[PDB]
Amino acid sequence: QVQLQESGGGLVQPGDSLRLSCATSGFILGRPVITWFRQAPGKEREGVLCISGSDEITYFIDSVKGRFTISRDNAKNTVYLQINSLKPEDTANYYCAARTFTAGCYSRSIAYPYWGQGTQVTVSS
Amino acid sequence: QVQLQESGGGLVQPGDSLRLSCATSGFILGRPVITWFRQAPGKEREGVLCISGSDEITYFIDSVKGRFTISRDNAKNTVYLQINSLKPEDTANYYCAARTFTAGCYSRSIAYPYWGQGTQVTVSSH
Amino acid sequence: TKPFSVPVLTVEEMTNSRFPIPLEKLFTGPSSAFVVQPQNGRCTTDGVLLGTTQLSPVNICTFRGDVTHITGSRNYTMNLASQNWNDYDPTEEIPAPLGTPDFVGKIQGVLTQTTRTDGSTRGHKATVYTGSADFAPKLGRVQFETDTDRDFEANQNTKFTPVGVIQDGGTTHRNEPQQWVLPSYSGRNTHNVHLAPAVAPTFPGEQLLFFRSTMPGCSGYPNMDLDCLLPQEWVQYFYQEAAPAQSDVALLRFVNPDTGRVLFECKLHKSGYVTVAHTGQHDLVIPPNGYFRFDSWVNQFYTLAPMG
Amino acid sequence: TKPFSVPVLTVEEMTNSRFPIPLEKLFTGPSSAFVVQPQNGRCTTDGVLLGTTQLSPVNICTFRGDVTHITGSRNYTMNLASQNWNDYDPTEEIPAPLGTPDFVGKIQGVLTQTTRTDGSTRGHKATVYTGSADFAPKLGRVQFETDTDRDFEANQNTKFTPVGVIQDGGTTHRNEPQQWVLPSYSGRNTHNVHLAPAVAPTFPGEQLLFFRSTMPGCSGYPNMDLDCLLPQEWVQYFYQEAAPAQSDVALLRFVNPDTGRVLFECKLHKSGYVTVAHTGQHDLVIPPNGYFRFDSWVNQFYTLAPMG
Repeated sequence: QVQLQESGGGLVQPGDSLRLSCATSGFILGRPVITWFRQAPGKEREGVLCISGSDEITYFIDSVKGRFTISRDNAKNTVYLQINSLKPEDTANYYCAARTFTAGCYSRSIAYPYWGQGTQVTVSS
Repeated sequence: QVQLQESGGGLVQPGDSLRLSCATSGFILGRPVITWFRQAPGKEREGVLCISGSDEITYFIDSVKGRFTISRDNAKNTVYLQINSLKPEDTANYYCAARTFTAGCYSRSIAYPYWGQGTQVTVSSH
Repeated sequence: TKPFSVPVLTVEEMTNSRFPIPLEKLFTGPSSAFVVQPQNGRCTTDGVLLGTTQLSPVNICTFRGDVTHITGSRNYTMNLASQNWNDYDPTEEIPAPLGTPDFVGKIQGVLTQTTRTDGSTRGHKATVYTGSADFAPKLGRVQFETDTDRDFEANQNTKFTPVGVIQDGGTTHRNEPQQWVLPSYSGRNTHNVHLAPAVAPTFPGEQLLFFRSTMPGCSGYPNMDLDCLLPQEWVQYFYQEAAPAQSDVALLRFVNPDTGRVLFECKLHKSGYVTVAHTGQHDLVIPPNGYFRFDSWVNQFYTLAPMG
Repeated sequence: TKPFSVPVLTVEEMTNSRFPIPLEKLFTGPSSAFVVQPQNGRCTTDGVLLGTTQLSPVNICTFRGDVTHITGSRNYTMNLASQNWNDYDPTEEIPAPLGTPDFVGKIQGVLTQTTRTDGSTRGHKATVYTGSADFAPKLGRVQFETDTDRDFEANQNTKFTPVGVIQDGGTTHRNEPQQWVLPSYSGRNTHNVHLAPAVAPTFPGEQLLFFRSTMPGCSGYPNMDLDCLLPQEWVQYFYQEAAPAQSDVALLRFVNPDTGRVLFECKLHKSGYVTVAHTGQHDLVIPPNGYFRFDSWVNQFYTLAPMG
């Protein structure tokens, strides 16, 4: 019965750092694939980066490499997105999404049956 | 390329007899189930009687059982319907239908993939 | 005459036995509160089909027959044939024709028809409401709501191909279908007959394990969850192997062939359902290549390793 | 050393491997005039899947993905996912996604969609023309004609469920589909790759034996004949058993289980097709309970008992 809840967004300053959380529940046995997506008000949800149940990490957007970091806190059933040095192009509603499988880091939204409700990140102008 | 063709109809006299034939081609191995249907004015095609590949006969209309006889001539790939003592109620367009199975005599038209084009039997008023 | 086994197939390689769609996941939850009595996907481990179960995945929730309607009506009554177009016999000791839907809801699909004299064809949107008083497949008749009041012919071969389910968006979301509510197969007329039995865990701390898919939705806000007790491929496999049951319970292990490791164990009951040692409503998270493997026949009070 | 066999299933118990519908009959005909190279229903007798062949019959001629509207039309481009919604990889060594149609024609069905935020759903009549320049499943793109220019949303899960085939009734009847004409899987951007090979009888006086169905027709006067080289259940069974081929030719007898009488014998070739000794275009007339039985591996010189 997977459930996903994002937190950590808000109005933030260019150049600062930010940690988002994806708290999960409703699953047993393996560790699910978890992917962060983001949506701008005139675009669709786009895949950003993914971590498998074995902690293998796949990036889907080259530009965020080396500012965005994904990690897993198994003890809290929580996955984090760490953004260093916020830029205005990072502004979006951020979602986490999950699959009921331990492997398979996919970039497209249709690959994920479960989604949180989103947490807004606005890098102020 | 299976083909069925009915023949033997016409304008016929009450109390006479007639013989319809259903000639088939396009089948190998088993002898197919063949059923005679008829379509009287204003009605749908209705199943009359059937002969299995083993020549087991099933009637679907009880009133015809005294006077209608179905039979198979394997060597001429034909099945016949003989009607004795023709009566006006016999009047209809008569069709034969086949299945690619040796067994299963069914009364409904949808059970048969293969059909002839029909032969008309009219038991005349004069 | 091999020992009893289950097929080497992953979850995603297998098919729901209650609607013609792939499996997606394994789900466990308590079920003491409602009746679990599906009629499709029912088979003993030694290959006896039960309920309305038949072997073809593609015939699940399909109907075949010929149709009539009242003049000017968009509703067509289908006089059912068997799945191979044979005459349908209502005295057979089954609940309804094999593959008949086994839940109350509104299934949308397409009614197709061929005219036998010339090979002309036609297709129309069609919905069957399995809770309707006119849903009487055990008597040989069901009604379809269609988008035509004139474009079907009588006495011509006609087929319903299912696609998905619908819901009335003007009412509480996900209130239908009701996958655990059986239709009345003879209409308002009499009670259901020859049913596969209701199932429930009996060992303390056990729950059923469900093989789960998401049905397509065609309109509204339907509840698209669909749980079966056995993959269709396990029905097919048990029918084919017909290995005698040496006790009432076969112990299976779910194996990750990527590592060799056993992820969990479960009980396959000889009457055809699976239980696990778990309390809670949880999705199982699995390796994509994982599969089930027979380990041994066990006695009646074997205790599974707990999961979740 | 594991013994080979085929399933104990009647013709009517089995499923076409090239469209999701039951088998109806056995047919034999000459085939030197055209190329027999289907890509679904292809499997060796020791269980190696070939072509676009996958295991469950409900995925045959289905597509999944998301859709983008083609402005000024009722047409949509599907960006394909794999059959389990995984990202699709065009560098996989297959001709196209497994289950892609393997003939040129117009397949009508229903495109359904769910909006993930609220569970709202929708469905529309849709046709895929697999001879289209815009039929490019190997590249991950397939065009559908629909009855809407506005209702589908972008980036949402969308499925095509096949129902049947159509034909233009103003043109020569039964002129399409063309079941032995392969599509261009890359929409003519490049040639087809990784195909299962064309098949032809090589032994004097032999013809292929076809497992035949009648596809539903949805409009017009289509050619509804559909022939596969192996039933889907034989593909499924050989994949499970993986029994080694002791020669290139397995001798099968078709038997009546009431009497033990053999109706005919045929050759099942190791690379996955069947031949009989017969000249001409004929339907086989069979007992409904008849089934195929593997009797012996035989060498390349074995002469079948003639039929017909």
